[PDB]
Amino acid sequence: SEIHVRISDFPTIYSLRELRESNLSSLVRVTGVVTRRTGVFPQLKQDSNEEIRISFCTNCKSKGPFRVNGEKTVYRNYQ
Amino acid sequence: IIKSFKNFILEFRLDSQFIYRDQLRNNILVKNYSLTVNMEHLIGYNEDIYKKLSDEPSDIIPLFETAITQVAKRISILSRAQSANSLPTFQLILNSNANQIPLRDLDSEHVSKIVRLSGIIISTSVLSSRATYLSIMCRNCRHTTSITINNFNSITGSNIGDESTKKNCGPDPYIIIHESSKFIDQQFLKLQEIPELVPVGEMPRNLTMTCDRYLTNKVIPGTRVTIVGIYSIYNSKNGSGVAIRTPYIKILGIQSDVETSSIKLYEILTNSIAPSIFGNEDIKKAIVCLLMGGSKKILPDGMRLRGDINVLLLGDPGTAKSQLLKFVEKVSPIAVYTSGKGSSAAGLTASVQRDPMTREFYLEGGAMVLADGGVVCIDEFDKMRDEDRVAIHEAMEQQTISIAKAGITTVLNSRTSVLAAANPIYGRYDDLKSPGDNIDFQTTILSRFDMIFIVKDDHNEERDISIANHVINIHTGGSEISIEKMKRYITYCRLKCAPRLSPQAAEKLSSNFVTIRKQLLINELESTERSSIPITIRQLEAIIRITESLAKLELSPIAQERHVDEAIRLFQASTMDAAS
Amino acid sequence: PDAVFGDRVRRFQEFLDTFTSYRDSVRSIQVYNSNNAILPHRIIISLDDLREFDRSFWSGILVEPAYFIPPAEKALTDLADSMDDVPHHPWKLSFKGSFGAHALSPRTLTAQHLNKLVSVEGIVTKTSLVRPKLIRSVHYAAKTGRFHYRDYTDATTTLTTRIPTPAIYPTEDTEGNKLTTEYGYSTFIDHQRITVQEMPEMSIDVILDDDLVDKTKPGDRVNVVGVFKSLGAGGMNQSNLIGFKTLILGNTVYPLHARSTGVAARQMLTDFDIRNINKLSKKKDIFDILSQSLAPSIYGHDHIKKAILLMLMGGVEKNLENGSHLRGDINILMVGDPSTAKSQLLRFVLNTASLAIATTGRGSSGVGLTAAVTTDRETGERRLEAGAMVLADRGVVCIDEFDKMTDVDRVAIHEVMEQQTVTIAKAGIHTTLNARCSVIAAANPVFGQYDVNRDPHQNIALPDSLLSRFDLLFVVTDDINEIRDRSISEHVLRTHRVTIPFLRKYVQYAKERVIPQLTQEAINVIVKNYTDLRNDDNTKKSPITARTLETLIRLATAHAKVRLSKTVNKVDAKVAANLLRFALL
Amino acid sequence: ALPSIQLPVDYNNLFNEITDFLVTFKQDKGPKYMAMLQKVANRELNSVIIDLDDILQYQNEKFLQGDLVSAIQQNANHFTELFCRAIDNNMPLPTKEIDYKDDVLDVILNQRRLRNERMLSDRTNEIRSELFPPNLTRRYFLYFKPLSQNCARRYRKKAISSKPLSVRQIKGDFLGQLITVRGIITRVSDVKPAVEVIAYTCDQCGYEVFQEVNSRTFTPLSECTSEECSQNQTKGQLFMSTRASKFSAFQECKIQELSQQVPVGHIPRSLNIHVNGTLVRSLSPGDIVDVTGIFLPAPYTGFKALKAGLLTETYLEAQFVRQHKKLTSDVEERVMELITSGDVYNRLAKSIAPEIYGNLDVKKALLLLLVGGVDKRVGDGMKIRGDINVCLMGDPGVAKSQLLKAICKISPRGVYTTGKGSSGVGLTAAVMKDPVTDEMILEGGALVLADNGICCIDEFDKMDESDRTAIHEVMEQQTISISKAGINTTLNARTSILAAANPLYGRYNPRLSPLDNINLPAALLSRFDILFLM
Ligand SMILES: Nc1ncnc2c1ncn2[C@@H]1O[C@H](COP(=O)(O)OP(=O)(O)OP(O)(O)=S)[C@@H](O)[C@H]1O
Repeated sequence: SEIHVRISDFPTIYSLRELRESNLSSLVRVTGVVTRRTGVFPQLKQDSNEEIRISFCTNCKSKGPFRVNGEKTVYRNYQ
Repeated sequence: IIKSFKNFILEFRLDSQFIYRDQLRNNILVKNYSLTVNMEHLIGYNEDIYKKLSDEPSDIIPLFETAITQVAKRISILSRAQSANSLPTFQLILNSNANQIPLRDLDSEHVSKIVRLSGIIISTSVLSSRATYLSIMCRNCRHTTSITINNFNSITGSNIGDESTKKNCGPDPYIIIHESSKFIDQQFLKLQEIPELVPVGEMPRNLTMTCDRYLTNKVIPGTRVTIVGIYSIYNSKNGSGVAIRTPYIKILGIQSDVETSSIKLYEILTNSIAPSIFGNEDIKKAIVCLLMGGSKKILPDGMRLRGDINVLLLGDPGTAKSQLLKFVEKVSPIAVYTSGKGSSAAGLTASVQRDPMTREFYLEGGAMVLADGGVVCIDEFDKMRDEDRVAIHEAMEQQTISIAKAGITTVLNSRTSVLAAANPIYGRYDDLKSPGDNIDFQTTILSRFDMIFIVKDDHNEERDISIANHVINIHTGGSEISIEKMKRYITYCRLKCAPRLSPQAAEKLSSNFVTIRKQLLINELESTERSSIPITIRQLEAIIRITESLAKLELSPIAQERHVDEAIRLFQASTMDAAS
Repeated sequence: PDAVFGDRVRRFQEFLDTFTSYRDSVRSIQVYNSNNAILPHRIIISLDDLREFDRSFWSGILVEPAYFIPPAEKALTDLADSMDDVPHHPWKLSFKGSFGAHALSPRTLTAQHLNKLVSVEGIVTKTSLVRPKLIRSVHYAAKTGRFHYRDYTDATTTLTTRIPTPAIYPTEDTEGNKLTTEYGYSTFIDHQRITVQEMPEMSIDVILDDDLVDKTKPGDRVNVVGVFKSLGAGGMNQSNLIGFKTLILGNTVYPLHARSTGVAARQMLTDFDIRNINKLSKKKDIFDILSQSLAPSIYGHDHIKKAILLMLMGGVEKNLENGSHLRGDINILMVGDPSTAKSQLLRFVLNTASLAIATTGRGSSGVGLTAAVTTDRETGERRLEAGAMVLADRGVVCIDEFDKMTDVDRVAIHEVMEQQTVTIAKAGIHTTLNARCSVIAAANPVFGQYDVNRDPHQNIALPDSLLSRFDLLFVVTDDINEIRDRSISEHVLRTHRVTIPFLRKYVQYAKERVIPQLTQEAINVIVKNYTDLRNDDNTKKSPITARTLETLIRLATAHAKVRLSKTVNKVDAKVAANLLRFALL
Repeated sequence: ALPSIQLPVDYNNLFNEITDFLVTFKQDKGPKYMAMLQKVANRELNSVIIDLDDILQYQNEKFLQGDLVSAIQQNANHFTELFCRAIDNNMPLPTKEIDYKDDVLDVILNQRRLRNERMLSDRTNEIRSELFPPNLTRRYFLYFKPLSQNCARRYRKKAISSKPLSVRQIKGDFLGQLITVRGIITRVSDVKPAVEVIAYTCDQCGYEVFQEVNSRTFTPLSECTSEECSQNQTKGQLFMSTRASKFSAFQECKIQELSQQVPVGHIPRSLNIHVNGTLVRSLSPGDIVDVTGIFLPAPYTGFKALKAGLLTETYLEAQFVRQHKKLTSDVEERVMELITSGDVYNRLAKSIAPEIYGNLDVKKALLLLLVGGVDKRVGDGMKIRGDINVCLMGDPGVAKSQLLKAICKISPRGVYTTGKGSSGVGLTAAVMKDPVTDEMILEGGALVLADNGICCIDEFDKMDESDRTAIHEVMEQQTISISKAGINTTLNARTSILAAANPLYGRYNPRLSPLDNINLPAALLSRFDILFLM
């Protein structure tokens, strides 16, 4: 369906004890140990993936709550 | 095409007779609504709609239903007027014995495809229902409509379950009445491919299944069954069950003998039960009679004659439980792969599971449900928790297991010998203490147990010298009447058999026990170091029943002396060894 | 209206008018109701005579009850409000007394029978509260009267669909003034959709309407017949797509078989069966062949076979006026080789005889042999857990592996037996549950097989009362010579290759046909016999407890019931005292 | 459909019946109606209990000169409507003098009424040239006492009203009938003020609006309908005022069965009761009491989902209470028969255990126990238990368990158990700190169940003497104090204890003295009164 690339190696070896806001959204290579893991998630990812932003998409929007489903939505393999 | 097909189903007549009309008329009155019509008829009587059915059976088998119930009318209502209003319609049971396609098909091209599919089922026979003709009255327009879901026999178990909400003053004007709307409770079963099959494809294979009126508990283990392949779908989950391609099916479920629908060889077995295995003639005879089955009798008495109740075959790895389990499984229908405390996705006493197929607690079929036919093999046997010892003991005492938990109280039937083994504690402590002692020693657990054993594989003296080479081993490094054929002889002895034991060898066994007790009542003057001369009275009848099975090996209605005397000698060697 | 309802009305009118006896019975109970200045008027009817008269009515009833029954309701309402004009009452039918023979196991009542008359037999456990739900409502317009009636036509009504539209509460309807309600005048029909469970000896909600309120106790396999229909809301229009509710109606309640044991036995007799039983009983010798009828694998200890058949007879348990019903049933303890003695002697009562819930002691206690107060998260409410034995009624429960009892169990045996019923005063509740069942116990020798060798002092580690509290105590032999083991071998081989079961129809027969209440001569015998007992064998163990004499009645009195003799013979008493000498020696 | 099915019941005819049904009566000598309406208008009373005896007497007088019960057997509340509204229509005003500082809520509502009356006869008159609900002027709550069987004796009628029936006996048609039921009170909450006439002041539009209290679920009504700010584009919002409105006490409780009215099968059933008006705080948990009122389910769905149905809850609207055990009737006449029949003492001593002969003496003691019936609440000091604690000793041959079945079947309220049947906390009491209202729930300790009854006990030897503390506590009768798990309170059990024990050595030890056979430490015997070793 789609291909994503992977990169070989960086010289940047920022240890977990060293990460700053300058580094965020950039590339980082870290060591460590997998403490614990989960299973596959069908993550959510006019509220596309908000479920907290509903302006006037409700019939009883004053106080009567409208309920959205959590399905029919795109699912990304997510561990 | 409707009239031609209505007539052609009236003409459907396999090489027997017009049985599907007379037997129909004579079967509706009590139970058999729609006779199982084996589908060797369509391949010759109408090849055009045969291809149409092999291409699009979705909207055609409802025409099968309509024409078969219409001729059922034309006959049974005529006989009613000759003998004594609506005659509720039927859901026919159609499949063939040829053109086999197991679950080797999984692709999306199989929307509306019927194939003569065989395959095993494990569990999840959950029950639900869908309507046949849907009655929906409108409240905001007063519009009553009896619109069917557009079929009764090929319903999902292409029908989408919406109801076209009309003029929207109210959130749901069209409302369902389920009294006037007729429905059918159809059980949502599951489908797996036979694992004992030479043809294998698409290793991940799984589909749903439906049991409409009497389709439940009609397939038994080890039979070559003929069910419907696959049906269209109200699309399943997508990123239920497995995600990808999980359709609801419309299976009809014909089941018969493997080869049919309504429509001296032993002298080579002196060693052939063990093509490569070595010795242990007692345990190996136990294994061959385990593959046999023993005695089963229902005739008037105050019990039922049991066979091969229990064995404590605990032994070390090296015995290669791999080959034991694999050969027994290849010969047995389904080797019950019990893992200590658990039977299948639950404990020995089956545990209920809340399945989202019904979103409710259904009794997950236990290993025991699948154990009738095959010998339970308990692996991971040593780490089993003592909390359910009496549970298995009770099963051992009778056969079946009485599972009585929240919502489900049933004595689920189980009928086979046992298999108990794991790596013994303290290494080879079994040598010092009793042949038992793979698990806890307390004499109370041992009470209901019957026979204990030790296994001899080709590594005994590796404990003195060869161990050196052994670690150096890490550094520097069928010929028998086939498995299916033994299963065939076994099913043909389950059919009918009377190979009972012989009185002379019976008195010979009685002798070689009682005269032992007399020699030892005389040798009590020697004050033997044997602790307490036991009553070998259940082991004795065990030997009797094993000689009975060795006679079943030879069909003799009065046991031949060969097998009986061999078993006598070997089991006196075993019992004598135990006494030692 | 359409002509089909009128034709059905006429057919049912003719059917009921054919049997004017039932008409007059209804008229009589109804004029009694009037003179009492009422009863839900559904009539106990049998669909058998319909085949003699109704050929289309009966044809359409079973196939589609919702079509032909509501006429059998309307026409009855008319014929009865004509039969009675005096007072100012459903006038329905109850269908009780027909041969349905459907849905043997309620696990599959849905598959075969759809929209049809369905019988189901199953235990009634966790009966829900009564729901006196209103359907008929009456109201008053704040001004000028206008007393408005209302019939709550809904889907939850008895059988027919009645447009499930919310008409819960009208107010100020048809008039601008206010509508007050009027209670009491408006009826409150007993909507009690009780949870009746399945029947394992082979949890649908049955709505018992206005006359079937709590007709059976917990532990009753009720043969309830209803109309399997479906209704309700599941959410196939909103966001929730699931199916809908299926449910059986309530027409007939044939409860657990009252006089004899539960519904399962059904040991009625035919003229051939009555003649075989008579030809048997009148013969003095049959009492002995019963031993062969109870010695399939083991031989010897035929006295134990006699004990088994006696405790199968039932006893003469008598209900004393203004006092406790005396215990006339017997419970026999067995102890011997845990390997062979237990298995063999058990396998009759377990598999063959009747109503013998296998009880291992600690294990088969399950949740609890006696009872337990359980407050569940499911309804968030506390019910009882009645043990199988106390769930049992009239049976003979088998308790193997008796020496494996939990400590708290050790007291139930006193109340379930010597007080004949299990009364519990536990957390927040106190109730006297019925446990009136004979007991056959089999106890393992707590140390191997020395129960025979070791004296009974602390032998099973329970000499004080638990030994004697069981009425009779039997022990098999352990040390045998060539001859007994040889006969064992002979029989085990001749079996590994004289009606035993039929006797069941023989047993119950007696306990309902003839009863040897007592005889003064047998009294004169047994009383002096027991004086000799309590004067002579005192030095042994002093089991001379007067309770034993009670058994000396029970035993002998069941014997003559097995004998069918209207009298308790003096030599019947001889057999009794010799059975006891056997049990003692 | 929408039927209007005429039934013989009506209100306008009942209205005229009420108009004639006034104060006028003879014994009720000034009619008790008159003097009691004075008393309540002299403000020293609010509960005008209107029994059913004088009702049938007024009916008899009206009939001999020229049915009400059969009418109240379905609603009983439209009668409280008409009857009370006419007591308002016929209310003595000048009963006594009036002050301004003699009370509260009687001068204040008169101030409101008469001042808004001045303001109306002035403002609507200026325009020329709301309706104060009767509840607002109640100041009393009226109730009805069921008639004694005396009237049904002379005039048999629908006597089911005064016939005490169990809660099990409540038929689907009995819903709405004035029914007297007996049992045991439990879980009676504390007094809660519930509003009756909800007031609403605007503070901008002046008009004090008064709405009626619906089912427990109600709504604070929306923007005013007052005309002061209305008829323009403006409207001042209203809001409630506790002083302006009116409240009344409210309580709940539940009732369980006498334990001799339930079959040997099913579990006893509870039943809600909403105590209202001045009848509050006159109740308590654990008293044998005949409570009477109406039986109604109120309409309310729990999940508030779409489908309503009818989850038939219930409540016995407390119309009257009779707490028995603080007769001159046929029962007392038969009592005289008994006292005359002679030998009554030894008579009962024989008729007790009338299935067994012998051991007369122990049956004598059991008679003495079951009668009991003495006490000394010395006043300003030590109470003294006037109950009996008799114990046995013997072997199965004595059949003492049969004697116990006998007695605590013969004793009302009696209960049976064994020594090991119930653990320590099981037999004494188990308390749960209810999280909902964070209150105290007592879950049926054998003993508290045993209050005002005889506790049969078997196997008292094996009762795990660590558990002997509870019983030992019982010698100090009608006080079981428990201070654990955040709860430290007492629960009284008026009980007499009957025990059944065994010599430790089995049958008996002749070689050893008494009290060796009897392992019980003397601090237990001394609490017992009679020991019968057999
Ligand atoms: N005077 C008597 N009249 C009638 N029956 C008696 C008499 N004395 C003893 N019995 C019988 O004795 C039997 C024994 O009763 P049990 O309840 O077993 O004795 P018990 O009450 O348990 O004594 P304990 O508690 O073991 S010391 C009863 O079933 C009675 O029928």
